[PDB]
Amino acid sequence: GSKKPVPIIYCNAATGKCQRM
Amino acid sequence: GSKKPVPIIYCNAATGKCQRM
Repeated sequence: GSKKPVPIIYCNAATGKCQRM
Repeated sequence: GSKKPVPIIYCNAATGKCQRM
């Protein structure tokens, strides 16, 4: 537990996109 | 069964973002 701004995120396997919004 | 360009997507509950890459 260090950072939890948004419960919903979009981080898929090693791809060109990974994080939350 | 109509369109499946990317196996990975990022569509969360009713939010300001939903789709695939």
